[PDB]
Amino acid sequence: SDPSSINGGIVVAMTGKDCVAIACDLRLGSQSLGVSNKFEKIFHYGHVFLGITGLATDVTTLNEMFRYKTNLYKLKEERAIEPETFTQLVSSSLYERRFGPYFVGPVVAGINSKSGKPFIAGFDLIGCIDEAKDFIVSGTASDQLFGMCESLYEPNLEPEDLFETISQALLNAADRDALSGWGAVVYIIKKDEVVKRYLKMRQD
Amino acid sequence: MDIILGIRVQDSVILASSKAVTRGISVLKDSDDKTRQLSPHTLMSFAGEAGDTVQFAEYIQANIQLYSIREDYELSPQAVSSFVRQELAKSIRSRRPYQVNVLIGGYDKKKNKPELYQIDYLGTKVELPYGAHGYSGFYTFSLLDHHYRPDMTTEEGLDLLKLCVQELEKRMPMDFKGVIVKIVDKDGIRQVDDF
Amino acid sequence: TTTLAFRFQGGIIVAVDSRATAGNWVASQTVKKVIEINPFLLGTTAGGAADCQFWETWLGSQCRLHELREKERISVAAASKILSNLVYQYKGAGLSMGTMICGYTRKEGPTIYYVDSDGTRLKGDIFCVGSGQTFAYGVLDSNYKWDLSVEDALYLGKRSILAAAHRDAYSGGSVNLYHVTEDGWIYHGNHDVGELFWKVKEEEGSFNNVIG
Amino acid sequence: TQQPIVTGTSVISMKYDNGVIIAADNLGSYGSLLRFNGVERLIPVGDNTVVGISGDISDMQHIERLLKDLVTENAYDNPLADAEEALEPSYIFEYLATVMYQRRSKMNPLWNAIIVAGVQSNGDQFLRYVNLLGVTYSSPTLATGFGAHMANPLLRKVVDRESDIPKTTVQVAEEAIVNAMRVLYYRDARSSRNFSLAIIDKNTGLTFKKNLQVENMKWDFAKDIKGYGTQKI
Amino acid sequence: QFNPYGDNGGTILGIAGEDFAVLAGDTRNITDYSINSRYEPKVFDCGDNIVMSANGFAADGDALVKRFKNSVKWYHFDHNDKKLSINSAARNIQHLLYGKRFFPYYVHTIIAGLDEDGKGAVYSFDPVGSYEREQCRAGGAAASLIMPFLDNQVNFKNQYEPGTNGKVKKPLKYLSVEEVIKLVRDSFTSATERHIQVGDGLEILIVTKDGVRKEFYELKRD
Amino acid sequence: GYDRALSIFSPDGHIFQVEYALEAVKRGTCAVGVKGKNCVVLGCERRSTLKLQDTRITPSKVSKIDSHVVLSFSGLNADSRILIEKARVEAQSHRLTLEDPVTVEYLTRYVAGVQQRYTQSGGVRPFGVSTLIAGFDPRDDEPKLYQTEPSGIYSSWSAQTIGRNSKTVREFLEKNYDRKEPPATVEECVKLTVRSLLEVVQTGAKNIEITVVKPDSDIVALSSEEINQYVTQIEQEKQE
Amino acid sequence: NNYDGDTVTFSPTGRLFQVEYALEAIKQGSVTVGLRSNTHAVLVALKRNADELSSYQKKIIKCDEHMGLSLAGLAPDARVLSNYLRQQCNYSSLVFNRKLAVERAGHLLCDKAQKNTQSYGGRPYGVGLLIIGYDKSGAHLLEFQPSGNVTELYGTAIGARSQGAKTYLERTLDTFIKIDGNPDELIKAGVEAISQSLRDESLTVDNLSIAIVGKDTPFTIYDGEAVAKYI
Amino acid sequence: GSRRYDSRTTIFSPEGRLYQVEYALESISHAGTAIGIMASDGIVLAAERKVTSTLLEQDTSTEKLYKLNDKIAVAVAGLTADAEILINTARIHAQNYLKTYNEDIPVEILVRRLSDIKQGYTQHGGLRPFGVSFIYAGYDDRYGYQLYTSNPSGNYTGWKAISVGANTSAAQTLLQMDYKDDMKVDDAIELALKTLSKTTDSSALTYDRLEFATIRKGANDGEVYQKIFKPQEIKDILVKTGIT
Amino acid sequence: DRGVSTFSPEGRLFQVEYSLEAIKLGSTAIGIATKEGVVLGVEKRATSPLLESDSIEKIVEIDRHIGCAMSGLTADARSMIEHARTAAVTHNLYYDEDINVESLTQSVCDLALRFGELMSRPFGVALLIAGHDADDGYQLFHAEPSGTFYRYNAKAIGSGSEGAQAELLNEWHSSLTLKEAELLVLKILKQVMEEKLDENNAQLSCITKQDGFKIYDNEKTAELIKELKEKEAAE
Ligand SMILES: [Mg+2]
Repeated sequence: SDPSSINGGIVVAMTGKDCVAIACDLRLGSQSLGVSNKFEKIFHYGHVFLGITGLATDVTTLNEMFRYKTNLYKLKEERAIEPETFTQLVSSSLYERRFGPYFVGPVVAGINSKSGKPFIAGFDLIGCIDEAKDFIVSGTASDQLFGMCESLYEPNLEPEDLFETISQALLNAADRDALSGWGAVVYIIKKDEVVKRYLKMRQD
Repeated sequence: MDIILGIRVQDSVILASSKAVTRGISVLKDSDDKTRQLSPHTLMSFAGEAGDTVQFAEYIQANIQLYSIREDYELSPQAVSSFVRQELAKSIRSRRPYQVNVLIGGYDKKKNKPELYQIDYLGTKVELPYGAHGYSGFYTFSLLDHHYRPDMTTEEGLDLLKLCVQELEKRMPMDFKGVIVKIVDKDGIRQVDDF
Repeated sequence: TTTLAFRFQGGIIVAVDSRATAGNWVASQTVKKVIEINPFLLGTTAGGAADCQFWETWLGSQCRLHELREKERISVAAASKILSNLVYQYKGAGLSMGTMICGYTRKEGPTIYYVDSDGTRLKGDIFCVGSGQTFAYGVLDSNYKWDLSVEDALYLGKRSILAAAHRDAYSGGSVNLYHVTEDGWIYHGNHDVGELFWKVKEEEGSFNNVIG
Repeated sequence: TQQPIVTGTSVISMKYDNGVIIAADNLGSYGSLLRFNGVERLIPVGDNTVVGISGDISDMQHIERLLKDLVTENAYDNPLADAEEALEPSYIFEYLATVMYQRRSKMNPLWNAIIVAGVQSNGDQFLRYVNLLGVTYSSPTLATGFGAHMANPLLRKVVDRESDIPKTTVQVAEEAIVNAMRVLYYRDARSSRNFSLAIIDKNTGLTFKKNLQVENMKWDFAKDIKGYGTQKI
Repeated sequence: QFNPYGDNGGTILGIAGEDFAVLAGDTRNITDYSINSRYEPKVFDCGDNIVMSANGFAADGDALVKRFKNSVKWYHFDHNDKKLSINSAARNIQHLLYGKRFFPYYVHTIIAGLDEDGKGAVYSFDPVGSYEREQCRAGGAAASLIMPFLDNQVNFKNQYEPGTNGKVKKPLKYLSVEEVIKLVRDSFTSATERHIQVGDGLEILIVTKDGVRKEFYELKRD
Repeated sequence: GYDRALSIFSPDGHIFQVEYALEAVKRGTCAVGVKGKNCVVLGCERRSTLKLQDTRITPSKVSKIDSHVVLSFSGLNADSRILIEKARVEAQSHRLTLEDPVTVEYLTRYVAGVQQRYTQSGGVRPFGVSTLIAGFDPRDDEPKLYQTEPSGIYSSWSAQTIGRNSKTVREFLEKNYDRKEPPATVEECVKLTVRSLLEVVQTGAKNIEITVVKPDSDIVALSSEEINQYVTQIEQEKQE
Repeated sequence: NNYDGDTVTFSPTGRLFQVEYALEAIKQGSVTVGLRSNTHAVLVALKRNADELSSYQKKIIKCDEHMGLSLAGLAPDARVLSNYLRQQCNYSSLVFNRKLAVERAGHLLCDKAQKNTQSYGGRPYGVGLLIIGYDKSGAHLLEFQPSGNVTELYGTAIGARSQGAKTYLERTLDTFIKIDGNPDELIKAGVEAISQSLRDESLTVDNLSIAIVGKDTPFTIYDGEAVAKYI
Repeated sequence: GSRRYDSRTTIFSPEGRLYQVEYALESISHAGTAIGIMASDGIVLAAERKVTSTLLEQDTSTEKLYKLNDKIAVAVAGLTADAEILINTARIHAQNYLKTYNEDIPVEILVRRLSDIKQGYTQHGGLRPFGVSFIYAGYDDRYGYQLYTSNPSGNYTGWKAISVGANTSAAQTLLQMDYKDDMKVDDAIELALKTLSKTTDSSALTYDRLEFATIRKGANDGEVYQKIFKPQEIKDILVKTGIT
Repeated sequence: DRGVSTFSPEGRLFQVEYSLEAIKLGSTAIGIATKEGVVLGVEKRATSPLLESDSIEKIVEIDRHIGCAMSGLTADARSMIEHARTAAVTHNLYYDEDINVESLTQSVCDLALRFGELMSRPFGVALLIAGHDADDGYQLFHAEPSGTFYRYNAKAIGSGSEGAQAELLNEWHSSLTLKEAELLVLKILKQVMEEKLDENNAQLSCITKQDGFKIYDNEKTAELIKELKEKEAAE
């Protein structure tokens, strides 16, 4: 019934020293029924990464929409969109459906190509921006993620340390949520290299 | 309607769909084909609310056939599935949404690969080795999880499909009057007339 | 209501009851539930009486415009689909319709399409619609063969309505018979259920439970 | 769809030998609050028609303006506006009846019950009813709301059928109307003592009486009534 | 909440003879337990030798009759003063009624007259426009009290010929206009006794080749 | 919106905009249609003023409306695409509602109706296009060939040509085409079609396109070499 | 000349040529006569045929039970204007239970024709109408021009050679106005009036068209052998 | 009324020509020359900027070569402002197609769409046509490398080598002379620049008067790269080919 | 330029008058009304011998009791026929009866003047509408683009109209049989046609109360042509 918890899933994003990390589970379901273990919720447009939890049809629709919009942006601006600018675009796009919204919990992550500054941001379904320094959480196990992140997180972590922190935050949160899990992916993002890692976890 | 199954094997896609049409208290038909050929190498089965199912399927069919004539070219299963998803995603926020779930089984002639796509009425698309809609998966997925292999032959796929149908016939309360089975491969679409 | 129609060697038999009720009150016993769309096409009325009358009469007008434009008899497939596409536009508005569009053409042969206010359109050999449909189905299923004669097929349709008319409280009055051939439909009379029941009981030996 | 706020109660009327009488009290209630005591609910149109209105007062004021506007419009390019082409009661009623039924059909009614009383060109008595549903009917006596339940029975004792109309004089008819207004004051909790009465006669024309009061009331017997059963003191 | 519908009571009766037709109706108009009018005409001459009544909610009834009378007038304008036949009038009324399929005229309509062969005709409509030619039809409040009586006394239902004992039915002999009017009057007298909404007066419109004639009769006023 | 009446009558009863649309057809490359006993052949001219062309991707002159019907044209190329699109949509719409593909006559009548509409609608000019529509009705083995023109009139033809120098090739067809015995085989029909174009074309190299349509959705376009063999055989017989 | 390309253009002398050209179409049309007394009003119309095989074009149109007109000029324009009158008569009856006054009917026709003379794109009506009727102020006769000018008259005539009939009525004014309670004699005067506009041709049985309305007489048209009485 | 002032942009001449299309083509003939050459391993787009100034900021300037998507580019000849209206519409169509089918738009479909828009302005609306001729250079996995052209009439055609704008008659003859089917990109680059150098109305062909681009499969493995040449890179290729 | 709905100084609509000139250029169509039926006949006028003449459809059915023949810009007639057929069928739906021939004709003629700056110009085609109803029997109407329609006992339209009408003037009488009318149409068509009249370049049709509207076979028409030749050679 509740659109934001039919399909399930989670996204978490964290900042580190000269790096950001964004991660998600791989589950898609129809309430109790597990349907897919390969449903990735993180996308990227140039160097800007976007995670989207919530109603899966809207996740897909919004990804296609932001690919559309960032492609036209690039053609006209003659440059790739930045995380700060893209965050405003996501917010604008969600609020234009104020009284008929996409049932999603987007999470932006990336490094500004000019300043080199790590950036993360979160949104409610209606476009309100949460620009936290430390971490952003989203999905059906967001409470669990808030608990994991609040205790596990410390500032200025190195890329390979940050990987361990965000991975453990995601995994243990998903294991306390029926509608999350079935695999996980973690992106470690630096100014000019990005590493993608699939995690091994329990498949129930 | 009720039960629609799909399984992608080595070199083909197999779609099984129930024959029953029940309108309330009586079973009006026991030989209904819940599928439409979108293009020579792409088949779409469907299940959902009465009227909407066939109206939607035929609307998609007409659009793909129109594209085929205009460009003198067959769209890839992936392209067809994306078109279908968008129509359903458009539909869900309409005045009166199409209440239709579909499976799209196609053979990509460019990549020489079979492909099975599962799309529900919300526009939720997933590419799968095997799929179902409604309660069908609840009975069959445990068997498919166990026996399925990506290098299965068409004959092995049909045997695994028979086991799934047998489990449905045993544990489902509703009599779905058996299934029509169709195979989609490099040579096109054909029906298994004995099942 | 009880309406049926089935395909056979000699074409199509259409049979309907004649009762109309508003709750328990029997409004009429002389209602026409076969709409004569044109001399070649027939339609049955179940559910909403006005909806069936109006739109199947309208269907006849569309079929006439078709054959004027195309200089050719409209197919049963095309005729039925005009009606189903129409009611599908109104879906949700509250139309109530359950009908069999019956016809016999060269290219198709004898054809029956069940059309529904939910938008359902089904081709088939035997159909029964109405509150007494289950009773009619029993007599049909057990006695139906493709190689029935026109005489026996007419009786089977008559006897099946009688079965429903007896048991179903909202069916009765009289039985209307039609036989659809390639050259057009042929009306086979109005048969009062009251008189028909006793006639059938005696001659057939059925309904032993009932005292006559 | 609305709900009525400020309301007017019964309008009562009857035919007599040479014309019609119509009456209605001067109260504009606000639920159980007797808010406005100087509300005129009989609105004359020309010298041959009086429209009596009950129910929602804001809608009454709207209808009052439509009738005022109707008289203006009729006078446009009409040399016989005060003669052969003057507004008849039948024209005024049919117009209102059209509006009422149209408004109910748009699910936005004028929340009223209306009685149009008048005398036609040929001297015929006109008396017809219309309400928020667009329902219309005519009768020798007509009354709205509580009047229908209490006034009609009394007025029907004077004019019980069509043949009693020529036998009924203006003095007898007015007497019956005035008595009915007293009975309504006794028994209708949303009525007032002050009322207006209008007579439309084919000979003497329109006579409009304002500031009338219910008089000759019986209350003395109340002193003897004590308790609710057993109490003696 | 605003309820756009109401019940004005009343009962109507249409009977088709061999070369004539009658459409009768009581003249009482009511709401709930009150009488609005003891004489409010309900059956109307619509021209072209057609009589009509739309019983139920009087506002919709008056609206429909008004619109049909209007349809007769414009039929004359558009088609060289051609006479509107009873069957053509019936089909026209179906479209008027079905035009408001999703906000119906809350009435049960009956028309009467003569067909194109000069025989008596009555047509009966449901609120949304389904219709049928009938020999005998009562409508409105006391319809359930009148129709069984008419089945018995007009169509001779359940009546058999003495001596045969159920083997030979009573023959369906034709009724005269005088004979029909007796059954109409007795139907309404009986309905008046047992139905509270029926009474005051009975107005009958008789249609023949010579034209439309009216007859009025008193009913009990309690 | 723009509502200007462009197509109007002149004192002599002519609609010049429709007549000037025919002049655009006269300028267009020649197109020819010939129906045999069990086939129809559509021949088309390709002007050799344009070389360095990419013949793979360049819009072909003959277009499939459905799997069983084809449309060729003479006149404005851009205009033809609008008629082809509308026809293709109507073909699918017909299949969807009537559950049967269009007859060749029906498809012709539709295209001709569109062309007519543009001759008495405000703010629009007529199509500068005449079409040859050919094919076989569903479950029918009788060949069909129709012609349309800017005014909106259409008619059936045993053989017909349109475009530049169509007067000459019509002259040829009128003396060479026998109604009592049409081209019995595919070879005979194609040969007569190529022969008729050779009266006008110039060189028989890449200037002639041939498309053969047979019953039951059997449509095929001949290649350069296949056509060149007809061109060779025709002239060798002519040297006598 | 330069100011007759459309109806929106005044000439230097203040003329509207398109309206004047529309007026010219009436003069080309066949003659029709209108006249009235205090009890009745009569229309008489000379119908025109294309040839001997053809029918005679109908000239008289009924608008209501108490009103109708005769036309001269473009017949389709009369059909539009008469249809508009039918609706306005009908609106008055349905809404106000009131028969539309003949004078008010003229005001409505004037205003409808006027809008076509002041706006770009349209054209004036190419027809003249003679409206007769009987209302609450007795018998009436109107003359409509597509310029917009409507005129209440005792008698008149419009169409080709209409001046002859119009002069006759101007002489007979004092006689025919007094023909009260005698429809046949009033029609006779109308038939004698329209006869003054005839040349070469005479009034035959399928040529003549007469209509009448009065105190106890609904608007009725007489054609064929019904008018042989008056020939 | 208004009719008096209407030019009637969408009418036939007595000869059967569209006045405004013909006059728009005359306009385009005065525009800077643009050349497209298709090779087996890529496509070349070369174009001449019209009588420039020394104070024009060249490195940020773009009047001839535009990007429609990652696979398709166009060379413009005519009114730049008109071209940009159409270019943005084309960019949107490509994205609509990508969103619908999840596949990059085939070149011809995009070309047909833009060409149909141009056609509409010649048949209805009463507006002037777009005074623009495009050369479309693009790639898809069906037909591979493709060159097209469209003009104000809405008519489009496919080419191996083609020119638009000024001196197309002279340019097309030179291309027809030196073009071969087995030609490569580096050879096509040389042909394009040599053709412009001979057909130009300027005294000499220099880097500041040129825009240049290549669509190559010369991208790391099975994929396509668009290269819009920078002012310094155009200067280098002019020296390499031996024109300056 | 000038308005489409402009009046000339004589009081005529330019565009309507100009459309009448286009109709004069059209092929001949003739109608003759009798008490046994109404006959409609047309000149096909094929522009070439390769044009299959049976595909030329200038006589058309509107309803079972109403037929129609055309002359002029025949493409313009298609929407008029469509409207007529719709009007005939729609009236049957509303009134459960056949529609009067005059009422049908009036419905078609209402379209005529719906042009301005609605369609951009008048129709360039005239119609002979023939039919039967119970009220006025067998009828023949001539519907013009002016919006005017005249009833006729007999009428010819097209290029040979004034010559044919003069011939119809002499030949028509009120006691004509159907067979006599058939030959009379064929006689007058043969007179005004450029090419020699045969069953392939001319077409006959009729409307009777019993059988309704019927287009004649080429075999049936051929016999009537042969019957005509012999009776003309008979004196
Ligand atoms: Mg689990």
